[PDB]
Amino acid sequence: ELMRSAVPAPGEVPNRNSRGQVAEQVRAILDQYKAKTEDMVDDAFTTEVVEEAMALFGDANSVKTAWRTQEVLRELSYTQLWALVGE
Amino acid sequence: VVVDTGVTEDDRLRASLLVQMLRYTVPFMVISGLFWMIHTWILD
Amino acid sequence: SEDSVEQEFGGDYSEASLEYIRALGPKKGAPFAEVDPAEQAAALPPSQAECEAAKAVLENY
Amino acid sequence: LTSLRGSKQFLNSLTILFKHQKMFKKKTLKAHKWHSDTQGIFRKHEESSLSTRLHIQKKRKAKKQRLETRRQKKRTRFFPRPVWLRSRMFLNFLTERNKYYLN
Amino acid sequence: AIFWNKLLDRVQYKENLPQAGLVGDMRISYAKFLELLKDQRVKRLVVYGDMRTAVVEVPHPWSASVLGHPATHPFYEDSAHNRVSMLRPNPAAPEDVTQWFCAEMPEWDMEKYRFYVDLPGDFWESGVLQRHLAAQRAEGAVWDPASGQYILPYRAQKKVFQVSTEVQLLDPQESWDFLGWLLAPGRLEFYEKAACVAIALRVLGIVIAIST
Amino acid sequence: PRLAAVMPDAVYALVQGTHKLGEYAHDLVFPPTPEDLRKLEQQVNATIPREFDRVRQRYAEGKIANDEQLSSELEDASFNWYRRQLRTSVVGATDEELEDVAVRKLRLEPPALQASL
Amino acid sequence: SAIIKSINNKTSSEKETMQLLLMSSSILLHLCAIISLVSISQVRCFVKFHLILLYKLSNVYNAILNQLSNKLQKNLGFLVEWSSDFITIIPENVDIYIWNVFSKIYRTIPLSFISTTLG
Amino acid sequence: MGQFYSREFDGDPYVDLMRSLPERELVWWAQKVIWLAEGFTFVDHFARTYPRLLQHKCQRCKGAGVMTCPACLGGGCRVCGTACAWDAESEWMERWGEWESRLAYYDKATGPLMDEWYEDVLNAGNLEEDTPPVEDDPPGPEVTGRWAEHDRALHKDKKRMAALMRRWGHPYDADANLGYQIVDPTASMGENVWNMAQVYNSLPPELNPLRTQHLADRGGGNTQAAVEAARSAFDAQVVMEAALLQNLEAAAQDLPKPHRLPPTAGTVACNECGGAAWGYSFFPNTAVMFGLERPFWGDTLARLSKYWNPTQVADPARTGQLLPYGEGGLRRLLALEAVVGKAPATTGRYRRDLELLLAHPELRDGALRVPGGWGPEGGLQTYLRGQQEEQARMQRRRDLA
Amino acid sequence: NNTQTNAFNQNLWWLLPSIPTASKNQIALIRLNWALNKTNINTFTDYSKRNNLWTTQKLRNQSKNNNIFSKKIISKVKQKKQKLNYMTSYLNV
Ligand SMILES: [Zn+2]
Ligand SMILES: [Zn+2]
Repeated sequence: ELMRSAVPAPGEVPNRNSRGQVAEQVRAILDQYKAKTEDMVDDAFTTEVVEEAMALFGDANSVKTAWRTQEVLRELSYTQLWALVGE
Repeated sequence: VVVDTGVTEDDRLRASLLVQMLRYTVPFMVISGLFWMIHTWILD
Repeated sequence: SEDSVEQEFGGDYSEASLEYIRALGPKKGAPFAEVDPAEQAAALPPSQAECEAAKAVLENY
Repeated sequence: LTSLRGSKQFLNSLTILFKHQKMFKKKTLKAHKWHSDTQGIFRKHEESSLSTRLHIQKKRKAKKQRLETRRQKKRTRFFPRPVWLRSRMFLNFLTERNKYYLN
Repeated sequence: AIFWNKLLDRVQYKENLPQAGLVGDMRISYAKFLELLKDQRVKRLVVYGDMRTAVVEVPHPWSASVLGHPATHPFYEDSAHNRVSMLRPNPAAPEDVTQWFCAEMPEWDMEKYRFYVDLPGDFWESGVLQRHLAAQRAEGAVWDPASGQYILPYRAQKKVFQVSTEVQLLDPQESWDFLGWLLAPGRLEFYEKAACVAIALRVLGIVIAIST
Repeated sequence: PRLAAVMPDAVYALVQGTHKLGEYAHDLVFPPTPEDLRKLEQQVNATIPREFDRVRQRYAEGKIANDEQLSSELEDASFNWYRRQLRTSVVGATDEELEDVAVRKLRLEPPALQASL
Repeated sequence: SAIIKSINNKTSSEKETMQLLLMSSSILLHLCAIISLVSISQVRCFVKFHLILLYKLSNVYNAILNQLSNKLQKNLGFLVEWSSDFITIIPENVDIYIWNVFSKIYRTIPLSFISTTLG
Repeated sequence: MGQFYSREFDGDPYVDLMRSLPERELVWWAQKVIWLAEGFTFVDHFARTYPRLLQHKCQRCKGAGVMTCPACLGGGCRVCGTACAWDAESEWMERWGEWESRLAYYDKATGPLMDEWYEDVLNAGNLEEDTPPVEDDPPGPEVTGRWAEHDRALHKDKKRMAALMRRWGHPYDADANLGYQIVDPTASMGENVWNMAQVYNSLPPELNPLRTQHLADRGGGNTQAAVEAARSAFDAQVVMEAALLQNLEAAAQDLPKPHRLPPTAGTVACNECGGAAWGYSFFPNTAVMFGLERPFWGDTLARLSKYWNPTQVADPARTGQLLPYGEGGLRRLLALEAVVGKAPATTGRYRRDLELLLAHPELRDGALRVPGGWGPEGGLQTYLRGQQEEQARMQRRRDLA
Repeated sequence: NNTQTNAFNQNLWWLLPSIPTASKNQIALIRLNWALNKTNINTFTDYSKRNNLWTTQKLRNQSKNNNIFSKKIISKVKQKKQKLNYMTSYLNV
């Protein structure tokens, strides 16, 4: 844990959506629209409604004051450069 | 760290004159070209 | 005691839903275009106590 | 006394709703390394009912995947809105609007 | 996308001014901002093009550390669904919870106020930001030869409610005002209607000309 | 019509066409490999998820489709991979409980450095 | 003031030359900008349209107010122009009026310049 | 449309040709209007671009308009500005609560679900029920387990839904949220405004005067006055946000900011200028025209490096000064700060709360969602008081029988 | 709507239903604009990709009711990863 970077990665920053974007998501999902038993991967829940459970109570839609996190957080600042150089 | 620097063009008001003329004259050409395209390149 | 919500509901539910409902606002007010009890309470003038007390101070005057 | 205080009765944690109503895949458990030891510090050092729900989910989607249903399509919402979801949303909007009084 | 996503924020730069954490008259004073800076409550400083205006970003006090306060959204939970907390009781100064040590929360999980501030005209030549940068970046790991091991000292860890500052300066040349004015929605709709009528009249003229 | 939709398509087409012309410029000057095409074959094969290998074998043995039955076969494979990834996001993977999810999304563990070399 | 202070301070009758140079350069810059602007055809269309609009509106105002004025004394289309060239609709006495006013305004520049510079 | 026929188009070789073809006439009209649009564009580009040449900046503040009060950088200073409305850190979550409440009304992020819920409770005559689910049943009471309590609370949801619907109806009727279909983002902002300014829809209920126009009496006299005195502060804050955003847009480029705000709690006004930091001058500002505005990083580096490193050329050998500069040198020269170090003094107001968060670990579970705040009247202490008072109240209720 | 680009539009604003009148009129208009912005509907347009990725299912359904294998399956998982990103905490996209 000594030689870890403290600047995470351009990648491991998960998305976080603003209010307009959760509205866009809620619209685009509300109007989104032999086999037998024990062939299922045991993830056979209803696809549609758990998506709304996500959109209204999910982590990537849970900070009310996220403006644009992926962009402004996937760039490096001045301090992050000073820290990269020192390693 | 390998540091690299430009050529820094010592004159400064002779390095900048023609590019500034272009910065001032090109928007007129862009506007005229856009409008010319729509209003002649279609309804010839 | 025995205030509003356990008069209307009361035996409508267990004691669990009592607390459950109690934690969502006083009754229904200005956020809902209503006229809150505390704001309306000023819209009433004093009672007849005012009346004959001020009449008594008038007689003393 | 009924005012803005909140309570544990509103399930404000989606993992609970999901692991109780929608997520029934059971895991192969092993030893952990991070856990909440004494002083409540995260440091380094019911199943049968969900099985029933697993099986009934498999049966239900097996029924509605081979085109045997009142409507018709492997995938579409059937307007039998789980009021559990409609409930949470109402509680949230209500507390957010009722934050008016906390002054 | 790697191209488009960039180019688009050059033309559309006025849409990306912060509109989420700023509500009304959200100014702070230069002394209040300086005080917040000295005691490590500012998460991100965003100095703008002219270098005479800044947007301070300050997390909500309960969203700063990883304390399991029941006001933070339950992002991180145990199996028994209890939020996790990362306190450490400061063996040097116990009996006072505010001097304990705790980890800081990922920046993409903080709720943040975005305050406005005018900088004075001698902000850079006074050296406040340089003093702060130097103070916070001049402490790191160490090797202890007395006990022969690597060591992160206490004065290099964050107490409760403290974060690490990220200074980010914007480029004035990254604005592209001419195109943002040229491709405004009103001008877009005018262009579209004009082109529609143009193609209409061209095809109608050729229809009546072949009809001769 | 609707320039807001035309411009992104315009730039996408531009860069994709340039990529195609560059591929052509590279396949004529430097002719293609005869057998490392199998290297790339298998190394684009290896990352295909398990939920698709069920049709891969169904792609080998004749009974694939006419052209339409696969285009409704791999759909449900895509969808079960989708819901599986959703469950890995929320409730975690198969060998990972909630404590380990909190560990992973808090970025608590470092990448193993001793095991690296 | 900072402007004039600088050109006075940094660079035998030299400051007056620098100041005259500055004022001439500035006036010429503004005039060159305006002439270069109106040298574009569509801008001429723009100004022609605005001229016919203001002419018609002035005509309306004139009729109304002159009529009410001699009433108080009693007390005590668009396309024919918009599709035709500019000079055939405007008389020449108008431009002669403009020119006479200009001439009368600026006809005292030489004497003022000479008196100013020479003590 | 044959407009070149009437009387007075004769004598033009091209117009009489246009008489014979209507398409030529129509494309002539189209071109005529497009040329005017082009001219308008040329002119308004010129008019928004030329003023940037004439803008000059006060050289002492560098266009800031405001200088530093050093007396505060190290009951206080009385020269430097009036503290702003947000310097009060103990008023932060309260103001945020009021503002997020007001913002909850305007919100339409959950517009579609609210709409179809209103359309479900509206008629209740559709009832195109599909196939009901295979219903589970909860583990009965007397089984104390967190999973069991979760299940029982999950099964007690429909009756409580009807109960709250009784107590608080659909928000579309209580007008607590914006109306049913006032706006949707696919019409015209022209239409969307008109619908917004129909009947005081631009405000929430708590400030709307229609709610209060019926009752105003001898008692307080505040029912129609203390709501107008709140509407005013509302509009003032909205205008301040507009102004601050215009300033941010002017500073995103390198332009001078248009709104010159008064100083604040750490700065004084520039004396050289009035505090007005710039202006138009009729003289072309050669540095902007020739693109020489910004100072070439190395030059600023040299300047700052020679300003932070003063020199002492005199030596205390001859000059009888062995003390450094300053006052009270003789008195100038008379615990665990080397390990943990300093104690942060900006956040004592939360100490108490943290202690409580340690005395009751159960408050750390995801089922509880406290509003938030610090004082005894906010957040965790509210829930604690509620819990303790209700347990004592109903335990004493057990004492009656 | 036909005067969106010019400044003349300003005179329209004064025609709909301690300090003077024009002041409070202007402030009412400002509050109207701020309120209209605060409704979180501005980003939704017909031509997004966030709207094209969840509407391909319905259009595919109604249209069918009206090295290739690798390309097809990888296009499927590409669109699925896009939905994973625009949906919740995906890790590299
Ligand atoms: Zn001061
Ligand atoms: Zn000044």
